[PDB]
Amino acid sequence: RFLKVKNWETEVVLTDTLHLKSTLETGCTEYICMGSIMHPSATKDQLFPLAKEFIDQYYSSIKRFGSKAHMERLEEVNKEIDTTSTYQLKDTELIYGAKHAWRNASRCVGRIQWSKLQVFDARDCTTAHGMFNYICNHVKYATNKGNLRSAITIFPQRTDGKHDFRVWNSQLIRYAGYKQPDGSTLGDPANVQFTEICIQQGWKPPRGRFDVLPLLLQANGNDPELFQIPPELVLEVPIRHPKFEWFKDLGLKWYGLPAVSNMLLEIGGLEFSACPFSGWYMGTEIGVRDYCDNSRYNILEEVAKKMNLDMRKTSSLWKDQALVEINIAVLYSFQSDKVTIVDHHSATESFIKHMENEYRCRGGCPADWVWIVPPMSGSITPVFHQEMLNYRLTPSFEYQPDPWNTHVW
Amino acid sequence: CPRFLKVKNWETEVVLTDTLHLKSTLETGCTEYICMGSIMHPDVATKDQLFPLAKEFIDQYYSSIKRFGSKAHMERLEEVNKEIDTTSTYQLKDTELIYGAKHAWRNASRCVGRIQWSKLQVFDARDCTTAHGMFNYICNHVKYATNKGNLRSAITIFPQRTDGKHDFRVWNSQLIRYAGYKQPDGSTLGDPANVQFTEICIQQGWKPPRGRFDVLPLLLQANGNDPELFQIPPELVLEVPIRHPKFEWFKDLGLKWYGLPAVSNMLLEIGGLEFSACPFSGWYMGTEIGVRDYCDNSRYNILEEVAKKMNLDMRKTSSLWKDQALVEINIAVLYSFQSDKVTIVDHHSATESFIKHMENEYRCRGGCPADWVWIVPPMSGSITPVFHQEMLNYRLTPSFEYQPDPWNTHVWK
Ligand code: HEM
Ligand code: HEM
Ligand SMILES: Cc1cc(N)nc(CCc2cc(CC[C@@H]3CCCN3C)cc(F)c2F)c1
Ligand SMILES: Cc1cc(N)nc(CCc2cc(CC[C@@H]3CCCN3C)cc(F)c2F)c1
Ligand SMILES: C[C@H](O)[C@H](O)[C@H]1CNc2nc(N)[nH]c(=O)c2N1
Ligand SMILES: C[C@H](O)[C@H](O)[C@H]1CNc2nc(N)[nH]c(=O)c2N1
Ligand SMILES: [Zn+2]
Repeated sequence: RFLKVKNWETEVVLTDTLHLKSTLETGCTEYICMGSIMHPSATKDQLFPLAKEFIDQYYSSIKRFGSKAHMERLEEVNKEIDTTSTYQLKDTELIYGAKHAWRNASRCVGRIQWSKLQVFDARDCTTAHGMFNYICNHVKYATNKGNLRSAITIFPQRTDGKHDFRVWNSQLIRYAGYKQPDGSTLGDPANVQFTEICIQQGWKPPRGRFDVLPLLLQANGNDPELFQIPPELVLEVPIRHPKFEWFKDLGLKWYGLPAVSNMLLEIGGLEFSACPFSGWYMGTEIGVRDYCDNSRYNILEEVAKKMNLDMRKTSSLWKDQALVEINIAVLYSFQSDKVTIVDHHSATESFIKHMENEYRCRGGCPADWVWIVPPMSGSITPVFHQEMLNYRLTPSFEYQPDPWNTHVW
Repeated sequence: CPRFLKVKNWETEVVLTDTLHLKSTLETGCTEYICMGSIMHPDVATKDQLFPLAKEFIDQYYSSIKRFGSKAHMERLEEVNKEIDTTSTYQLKDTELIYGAKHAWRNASRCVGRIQWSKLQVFDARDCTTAHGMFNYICNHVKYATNKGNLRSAITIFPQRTDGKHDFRVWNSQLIRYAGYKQPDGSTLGDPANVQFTEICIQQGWKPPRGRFDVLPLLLQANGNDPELFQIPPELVLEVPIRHPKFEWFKDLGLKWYGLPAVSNMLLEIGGLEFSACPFSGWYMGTEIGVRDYCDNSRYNILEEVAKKMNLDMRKTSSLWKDQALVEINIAVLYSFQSDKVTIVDHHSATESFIKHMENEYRCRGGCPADWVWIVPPMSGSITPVFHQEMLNYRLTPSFEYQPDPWNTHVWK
């Protein structure tokens, strides 16, 4: 049936028909909603219908459904799965599928950009050195001297599960984290464990507060290998405040390129377990989560110190004051260094415009409210007031298990 | 459905195990293929529908008092069954009414204040017959709950629905709200959210002061009759002028708010009985006023004026002038309430209390249904502990439910 979503601020009512096309589960039932669970719970016979559905929507997207080219592709794909237990996507299908996995990512507020995506085909890669070369070209292309460009690099698909290509880093660029003897943590505490895998594999840690981690790349199921991204390819921004001149003395920096490297791209039943993709940051990703999560850099006390705020009672909102100033600094710093960044007001507004577009031309837009609403100032952004329907469309980005939990050395 | 469901807290790594969801009774709106968790809203019971609903409730009540299967339990079941047989309804005992109201709060997945659920004063108003009598009961509620600023949570329960043509309803959505007036030029005076109800009040005879913070009259419907207007005695309406501890100019904005949040449009369901008039009240979390009431665009919408008095760059959104003003508005609200010794809770203490409450409920009860979309405060979400807490949402009974607006269904006499 048709379903209606309403924006309680504007009273706009959009009508969703696109959800009728889903078949993957969401995790919910009629009796329990799992909307805030972060991760709720092939063969030749599983593969062809998935392939058929994907080929069908591709040829339907270029408005040649049931065409001769369409019909031959179906048989081409049928014979190929038959004789080989898998198949290979055409270039056009690879690009279509990657853009549409982004389009369908319900947790991404940046999707108004979905059709501007540079797709790098790396399916001829065979070694970790080749992966490193492909990844360096990606980073260079996407960074573009601060004029960031969305990109994805796609390595060979899964075959038997024993020859997987994996980027073991969860993101291409991250800072190391170190367990200090006295119990505290230097660097990024989220990466203490991965840093120790790199140390244990031979990485010489500078043991600073913002050490860019090496790449750890696994090709064709082999043991992973370490590589250092050339530093001139790693663009970084010293964080300073437009009014508080003491802010630069905090010694804070961050990298310009957000690039998720641990997800699985599924297209037509094929699984690409190494598909690093990147865009540009929304300021709150750095200013709220990375810097102010209690389990991340956790800088709120320090900033509130220099601001000389009353920190004895929570109801002074000293944390909320320091939070806003930290996020002002991040936006100001990136903009002053001409590095692409978007504030959560502009991003959410664009996302509302995007939803409007997708409802008109596509009949819906899957969206996960829990993730779309920014982690600060929620209700002064328009998405807070926007009812959203969440559902799973394919091609898609999915989570997969960490490689250090399954790999036999 | 699986017997054990696990939720995780991603900041602390604490994993909790839920079995209470097996007792889920109503529908969420979600399916296996679509989640409706951000949808705001996703003729009486017959004898056959009523029997199992009542037994379910009575069994639960007698379990809670460690008398399950007792002689009193079997006798109460038999008496209730006979009453439904001969009268097609039944009456709750005072103990059962109190238990059911506290558990509807305890079950309210959208409420972050539930650590308090067992301290709820219940006023049995099932003997009320007229709107005047409703007015008396509501005044006593307001006075009791306000307590000169040392607020006490309370509920007043009017007679249950019979055939649906004799409903008791409070037409007000909340007991205390400010009027809103649409102007000929399209601007709005007062609270724009309340323009429709205000128009109804004026139509029913209310003389409007046409100010910015005019307390609305009560519009009260007894036994399905036409509703009648009453003015709450102003000495019973505690209000707080908003000032800022640092910014001397903040009081010059002329802002104030009422002290008592009292929801009066919900339906209380106990044992299949429907209490269509059950006003309940607690105390405010500051963000309800400082973020939503004051800074929602379609509400009082003061961010602009505060930012100007703060002399902020309002040309670029990336200056975060909105965020900066929003914080100071919420600082003023908490400061003004604490200075006047009116109970209020900030969003940091409320969410910490809720996490502790949720853990205890998981321990002692096997779960705690919670609606993350509502539990996370509307500002500074991720620096509160609920942001990082996975929650399962499901509908237990007794429950508070939404119901149609009474002007949309009432048959005028
Ligand atoms: C171009 C600018 C982009 C912006 C501003 C943006 C913004 C965001 C933000 C703020 C999140 C939440 C991330 C978190 O809290 O961990 C997110 C999630 C996500 N984004 Fe985008 N993004 C962009 C580009 C892209 C691209 C190019 C892709 C894929 C080709 C993508 C796919 C995703 C996915 C799959 C998620 C969910 C990841 C997860 O569930 O962990 N995004 N995005
Ligand atoms: C005693 C202190 C209390 C606090 C701090 C508190 C806090 C809150 C807050 C912040 C909300 C969200 C309101 C909104 O965003 O519109 C809420 C909702 C709710 N509360 Fe509580 N509350 C309290 C007492 C109560 C009581 C006494 C009851 C019932 C006996 C109750 C039942 C509910 C219900 C049913 C909702 C959902 C309302 C809806 O869906 O519109 N609360 N509470
Ligand atoms: C393409 C794109 C654009 C954009 N603007 N942002 C992103 C996300 C970037 C990102 C994510 C994470 C993981 C956060 C984990 C995952 C689940 C819980 N959370 C703690 C770590 C990072 F270092 C990072 F940069 C991607
Ligand atoms: C017992 C209790 C304690 C507490 N702390 N808060 C509350 C809520 C109080 C409350 C609710 C509403 C409804 C807001 C509507 C409903 C959905 C959309 N929203 C615009 C308006 C109010 F004026 C009000 F005071 C109740
Ligand atoms: C428990 C909850 O699902 C978890 O904290 C989510 C909440 N919303 C989020 N939203 C975004 N964008 N990113 C996140 O990591 C999270 N974390
Ligand atoms: C669309 C969305 O569901 C709606 O704006 C909700 C979001 N969460 C909320 N949370 C609370 N506490 N109160 C609300 O009114 C809302 N509104
Ligand atoms: Zn759901």
